[PDB]
Amino acid sequence: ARVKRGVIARARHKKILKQAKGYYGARSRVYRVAFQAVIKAGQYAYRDRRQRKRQFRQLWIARINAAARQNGISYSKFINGLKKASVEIDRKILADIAVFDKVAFTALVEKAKAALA
Amino acid sequence: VTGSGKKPWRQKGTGRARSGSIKSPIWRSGGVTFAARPQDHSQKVNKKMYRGALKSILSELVRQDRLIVVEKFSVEAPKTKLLAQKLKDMALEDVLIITGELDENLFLAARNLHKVDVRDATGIDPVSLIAFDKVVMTADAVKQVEEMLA
Amino acid sequence: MKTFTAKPETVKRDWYVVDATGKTLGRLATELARRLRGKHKAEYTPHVDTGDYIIVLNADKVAVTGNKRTDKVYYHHTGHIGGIKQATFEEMIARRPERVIEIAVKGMLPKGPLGRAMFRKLKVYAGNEHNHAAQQPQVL
Amino acid sequence: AVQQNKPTRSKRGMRRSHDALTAVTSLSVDKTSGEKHLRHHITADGYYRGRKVIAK
Amino acid sequence: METIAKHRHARSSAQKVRLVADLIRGKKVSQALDILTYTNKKAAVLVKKVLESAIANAEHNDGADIDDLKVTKIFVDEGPSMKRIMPRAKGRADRILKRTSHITVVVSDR
Amino acid sequence: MYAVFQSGGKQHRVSEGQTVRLEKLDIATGETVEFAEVLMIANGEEVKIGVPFVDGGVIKAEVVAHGRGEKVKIVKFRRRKHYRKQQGHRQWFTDVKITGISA
RNA sequence: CCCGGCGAGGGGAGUGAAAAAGAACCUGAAACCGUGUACGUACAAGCAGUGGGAGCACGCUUAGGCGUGUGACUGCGUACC
RNA sequence: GUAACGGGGCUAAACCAUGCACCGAAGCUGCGGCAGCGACGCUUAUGCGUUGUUGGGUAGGGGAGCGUUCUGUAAGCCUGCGAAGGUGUGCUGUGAGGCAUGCUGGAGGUAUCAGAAGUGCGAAUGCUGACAUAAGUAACGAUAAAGCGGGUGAAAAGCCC
Ligand SMILES: [Mg+2]
Ligand SMILES: [Mg+2]
Ligand SMILES: [Mg+2]
Ligand SMILES: [Mg+2]
Ligand SMILES: [Mg+2]
Ligand SMILES: [Mg+2]
Ligand SMILES: [Mg+2]
Ligand SMILES: [Mg+2]
Ligand SMILES: [Mg+2]
Ligand SMILES: [Mg+2]
Ligand SMILES: [Mg+2]
Ligand SMILES: [Mg+2]
Ligand SMILES: [Mg+2]
Ligand SMILES: [Mg+2]
Ligand SMILES: [Mg+2]
Ligand SMILES: [Mg+2]
Ligand SMILES: [Mg+2]
Repeated sequence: ARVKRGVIARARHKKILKQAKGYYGARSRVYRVAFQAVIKAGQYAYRDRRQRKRQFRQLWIARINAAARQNGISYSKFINGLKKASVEIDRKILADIAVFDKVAFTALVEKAKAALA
Repeated sequence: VTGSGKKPWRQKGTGRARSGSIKSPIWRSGGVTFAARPQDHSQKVNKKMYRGALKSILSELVRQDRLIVVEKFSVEAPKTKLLAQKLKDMALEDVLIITGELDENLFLAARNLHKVDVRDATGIDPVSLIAFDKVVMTADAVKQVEEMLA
Repeated sequence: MKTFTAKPETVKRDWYVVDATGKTLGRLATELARRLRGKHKAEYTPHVDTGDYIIVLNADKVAVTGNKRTDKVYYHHTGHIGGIKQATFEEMIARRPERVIEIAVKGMLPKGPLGRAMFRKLKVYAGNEHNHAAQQPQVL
Repeated sequence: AVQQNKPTRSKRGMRRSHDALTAVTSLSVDKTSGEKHLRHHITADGYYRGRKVIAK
Repeated sequence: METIAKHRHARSSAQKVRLVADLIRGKKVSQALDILTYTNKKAAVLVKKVLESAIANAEHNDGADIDDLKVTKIFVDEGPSMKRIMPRAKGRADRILKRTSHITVVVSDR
Repeated sequence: MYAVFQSGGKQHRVSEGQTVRLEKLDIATGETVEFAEVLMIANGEEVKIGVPFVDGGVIKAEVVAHGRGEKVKIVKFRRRKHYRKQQGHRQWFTDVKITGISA
């Protein structure tokens, strides 16, 4: 018959209030933050993460295009050549070869430029 | 509660407000929602469902409780000090255990923090039979057919 | 690992010199906006800080295509009520290629901070290689 | 003179900028090798060199 | 305590006293006055009192006579505030919190 | 020498570098059984023969090391409309380490 | 005992297992208010975060490319009821 | 105040026809994992590995659980070689939460399974208390103003002469 929620009460608040970043103002001191801001964090988080899979892809091809074209054939023609092959088709991402193994990449543009019928 | 008066706070106006009586389950002052009454609690079990499955102890506490001896007749008028002598006959002492001799004699001498309980008579419920380690059935012959009541 | 070349803090800076006196006028802006970011560049990933380093010349040798030599509106309104709006057709402004025409790239850049880092930081001028108050060193 | 949201935190801390106090800077003069207060001379006998207030 | 003096209440509000406090720190000590004696504000007279009392604890609390020291610490904290009613236009506006402070002056080596 | 491969993503950019990946199947535990990858090898792509494709000569795979196949990562991730909140969820993987001898 | 107005208040010394129990006195949270240090920050626009992310302060390890804090710049992007 | 392409800017960066290529969503695929159901392999209470499939969700219906105060099991077990409570940290769970432990703390707490609830707050111009904001801003109550020399005092524009 003793609610005295004060116990769990203090715990619940302290839980969410534990937003290190402190964000700004009431977003830490005041409990108002939680479902107001801490909730937003969870929201902005749910989409941005799995969404980013493309943000980098948009980047990969963005640089992959800026690299492969510098020496004939643009991104549009590139993958098209790479497209033709029995097994030859190592996807992008590592395709950033243009930054480390330049020679390899430029040696990979031939695998497409000369590949294009 | 000590609610001595009807709403005296002017409803409309006075900025923030809105209230009535003061027993008001919201007013820290006092007044508790739907209180709580003495009630009865006491639920009743059928007569048959009562005797059902009780002294199952025998089979279960086989190697423990299911012993039958005597109510210790030679026990002095009112003495518990030497109850131990009689306790060692089974080596079962503070191991709780209840007796069921069915004779409110001087054997009700068992008085302690919580160990041996007499209650040697028809009046007995499983709660006790289970609250102890070795319910010394004893009594002798007392146990019969459907009415082996101890 | 985490494939993504870090932010070299705009470590690369290749100097160049266009001609301005070309035959594409407005079409050129793109090759400039693209350059001032990550066009002929492969590594130095865009989005993050970066850039290049090119430079315009006379520029006074443009005429667009259609009768755009008479339009281009142009009105650099100034928050000052009292009825602003400064309409000045292209040819009317081509008189002094300043924050306009050659500055047609500003509207083509990411805009705001960082993108604004490139902006006019490419120089313009209007006389070709006669008087280069800009850097004389390495160029192409 | 209403006042919607009030940015207590941070704000005002800026107005306080023009509220900091300032330090003085004066001499002690010949006789008093310390006090002299501000562009005065001394208070002990209240004088700049002779009979002023109650000196010698 | 490394020769302190502190306070309690004082009755001049923090913000008030917190202002003059900033005026002194770092060197201080030998500045028991001048940088304090030549700034007339109630808070000033309060910090000086405890300032001297503090620098005084240089002969009783610990050693190191009055001459060196530093006063590496000075800060005022919000002290309990007294409440009072204020008769106004029928009594709508009336809170009045006297407010108080301290000083907690400190002096040590450099 | 560089190399490459897929499996739950073409995570094989780095040469050897011992980087996390997917998980075995029946149960992780360390040790190993010497599971050579496949000729998805970027031809090793390292030497005078950095071949355009993995399709350069037959049989060429790296041996998995199985450094550590455990751990998690924890990430709240919770949605909420205006009338509710599925706020309460968690789904993770362990990701095996592997060092990979050499191409 | 000492500063002080034979103030207030406090600093020692002593009581005590403790005074980080001093009478406002058990434990003493939250709001709210300060001093200190690390980093960001005075040409930049908006629910202030989320994703990416350099640098800097310390911690790393017989490098091994990581830990904590802070976060320039940048894609998104109008609180809760 | 451009404001009747989103802006730039476009003579084709417009349109019409034709064809290929590329970008592009939480859609589909790949990889791993969670749960329900049918099956598959089995083993064969049971259950687990494979597989097909289902898993947006207001009102609302159904099903599982966490936690708190009190009762039994409890003079049992944990504790002054430091309990409850406060704070940090690490590990753990799908989540409610759980545990271990640093510091504080100065005395109590309770695995377990079961029982009963004053059983869980962010809002009701909610009730009580504490503390902000505006802000060191307005104001200091009749516009019959006061100046000076002494005294006292730590200090006097205001007190005494
Ligand atoms: Mg592009
Ligand atoms: Mg009435
Ligand atoms: Mg109101
Ligand atoms: Mg009551
Ligand atoms: Mg009956
Ligand atoms: Mg944009
Ligand atoms: Mg206390
Ligand atoms: Mg700056
Ligand atoms: Mg991130
Ligand atoms: Mg495609
Ligand atoms: Mg996608
Ligand atoms: Mg559902
Ligand atoms: Mg309790
Ligand atoms: Mg609600
Ligand atoms: Mg104002
Ligand atoms: Mg004013
Ligand atoms: Mg008056």
